[PDB]
Amino acid sequence: MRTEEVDAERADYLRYLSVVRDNVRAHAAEQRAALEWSHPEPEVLATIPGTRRQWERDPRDRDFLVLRAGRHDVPLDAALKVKDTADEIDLEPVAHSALRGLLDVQRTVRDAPTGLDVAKLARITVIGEADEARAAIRAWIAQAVTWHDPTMLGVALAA
Amino acid sequence: DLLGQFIVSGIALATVIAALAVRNRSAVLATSLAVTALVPVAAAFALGVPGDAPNVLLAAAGVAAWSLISMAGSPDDRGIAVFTATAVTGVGVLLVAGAASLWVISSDVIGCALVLLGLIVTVQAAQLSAMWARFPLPVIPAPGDPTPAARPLSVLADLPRRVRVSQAHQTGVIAAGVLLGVAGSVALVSSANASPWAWYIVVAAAAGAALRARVWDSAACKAWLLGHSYLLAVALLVAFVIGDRYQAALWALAALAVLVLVWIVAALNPKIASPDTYSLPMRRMVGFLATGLDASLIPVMALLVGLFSLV
Amino acid sequence: WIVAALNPKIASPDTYSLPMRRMVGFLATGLDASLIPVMALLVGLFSLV
Amino acid sequence: DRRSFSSRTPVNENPDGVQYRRGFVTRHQVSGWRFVMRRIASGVALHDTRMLVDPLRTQSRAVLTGALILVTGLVGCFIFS
Amino acid sequence: VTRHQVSGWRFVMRRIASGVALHDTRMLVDPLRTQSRAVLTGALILVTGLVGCFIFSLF
Amino acid sequence: RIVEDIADAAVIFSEARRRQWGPTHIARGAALALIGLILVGTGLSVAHRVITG
Amino acid sequence: QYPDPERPILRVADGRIERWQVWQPCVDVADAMSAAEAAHIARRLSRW
Repeated sequence: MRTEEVDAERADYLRYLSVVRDNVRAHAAEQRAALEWSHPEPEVLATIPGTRRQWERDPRDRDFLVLRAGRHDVPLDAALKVKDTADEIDLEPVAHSALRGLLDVQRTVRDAPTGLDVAKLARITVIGEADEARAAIRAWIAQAVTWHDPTMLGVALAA
Repeated sequence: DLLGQFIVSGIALATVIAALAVRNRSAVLATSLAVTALVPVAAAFALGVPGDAPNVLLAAAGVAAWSLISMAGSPDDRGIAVFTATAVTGVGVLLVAGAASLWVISSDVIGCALVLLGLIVTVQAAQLSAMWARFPLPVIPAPGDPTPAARPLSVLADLPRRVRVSQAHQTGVIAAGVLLGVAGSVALVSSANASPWAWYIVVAAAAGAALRARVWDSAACKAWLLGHSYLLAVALLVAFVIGDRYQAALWALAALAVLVLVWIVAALNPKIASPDTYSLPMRRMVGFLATGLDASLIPVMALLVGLFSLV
Repeated sequence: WIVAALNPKIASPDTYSLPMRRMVGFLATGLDASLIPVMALLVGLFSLV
Repeated sequence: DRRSFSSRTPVNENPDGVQYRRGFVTRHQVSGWRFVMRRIASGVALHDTRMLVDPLRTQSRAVLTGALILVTGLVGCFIFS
Repeated sequence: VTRHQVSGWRFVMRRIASGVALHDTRMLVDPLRTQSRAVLTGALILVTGLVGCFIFSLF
Repeated sequence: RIVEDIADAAVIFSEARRRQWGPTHIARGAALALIGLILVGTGLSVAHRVITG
Repeated sequence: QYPDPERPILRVADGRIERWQVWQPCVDVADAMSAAEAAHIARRLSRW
């Protein structure tokens, strides 16, 4: 019942933790893959109007009327819930430290294609310099028109 | 005359400053100059000490200082094992040379000191590296409530550099380990027809090295380990010939021949260098044997040096 | 005292190892422990028995 | 059975809930530090950290045993005189 | 008087001491106790070598 | 990638090493041992004559 | 009055699109287009 056994148990739990980290990283890979697929960078879209993927967005699909604007931290829509059932019992220090240090850096994907959805905004008002604005505007407005049927959404201008 | 020392002093100071000056532009010539810069510095700080050892002491201190101050001020790599090994061997030889210079020494206690230092540094090689890499030390909390902060993302973005630096430091440390583990074991048996405990000691240290090489995994480390017996053999050979004996030299060649024979029969035969094809009990026995060797080393070393005889 | 006065990181026991400030415990246990038998020597009690 | 009381610790929600400043390494902390530094130091020599069999500590404790038997024989022949 | 009754007493009259010198009653680890047995054992090493040398003249 | 468990953070960022011992460094070891042996035997007799008879 | 997540306020920094909340950059590297690029986009797409 001396240190040897508790150290054995520590090592076991840390191994289990490594496995879980690998699994959640696989999930993050799936998520970033999808989000890169559906909102490519604002240069590849020059090549898209040709191939069979131009009007590939439909009103039944999870990505509909969503307009990319950049890259930042998307919070990893998956759950990551632990089943803690203690009334402030004291847990081993060198394991709880590892789990806590895990549940904060592997919970948010690193820079990923963001989404400026417009299906539930009804008004957008930018603020700042002239052409810096018209940039992001032209950017997502082209990204919008390119993916959705010209028979499904309309655009208007005054300048 | 003295001019032989003024020349060394001038060249070494010039190289010091020039290697300190091109760090910013080249970063590759800088490290070559840094490596060659510690051959003249030790000459100036040893021959500069007039005498015959009361002079190697300052040379060792100089190489240790130069290595240390150049390794820190460096990028990720190319401060390769060369610098750390010079540093460690200089520190060890300085520690031993101080005792040799300020006191009297049996010229056998020297071999004991060197083999001990080598065994010590080799056995505690990894931890020492992980120290020198400056890892993010653990944050073990009390059972109270000092709930600590999570590590910032900066130090976690800097980690792959520290990992490579750790690998390099550990290879270098093992290098200096074997280098001293032979630098004494040759000053031991070769002197003039010494005691058989020296024979068992040198063979025990060689077998301890060649048995440690089953631990590590970096290939360069394993090579350094396995090569200790070989380098020892050749050093004994030349110390014999220069020792003007010409009898056991052919015996050193016989030994070296057995070494290369086992090397060869292991080379073209991928069924003996395969740990899987062996048995579990034999693995266990090899482990117990490797433990027994270095266990027995220190007591028989004390016997041989003769401190059971003072009492 | 001086180097610990104008340098507020040597006189704060938080910035050391865990096992280094450990041994300092051992050191501070041995020193006072040896102190009674050493007195017996100096006083020369062992020269009476 | 003997009805043991597993160590517990709630909150404070008052004035004496952030006043202690007492630095004293408990036995658990020194054990944890030993273990962490022997799982890192076995991650840059073995290149796997499942920690099933550690030979590094084996080597170090072997040299330590050599030292201890050395001192034992030293005094056990010091009593010889 | 059982031992539990005395095993208790010396514990409370140590939890008090840690109270007034260490200013925390968690009693996780107490150097004062070490302070006690350290100076204490240096008395024993005396008394035994005292006996071991008295018996040394008994050859 | 970003890893925080220093154990994995070392057993992952050291794989740019091709460090596998394997049955291919054994070859160079044997070969250079052999070469050193031949040269040192020859130079041994060399010095044996340049210093004796 | 704590702008609704709908009809929100957006400020354009050098490479940020900093939302208005009480500054919560909400984008750390923004996606910016040029005029001629959009021109060539329209040109290509008018074909099908």
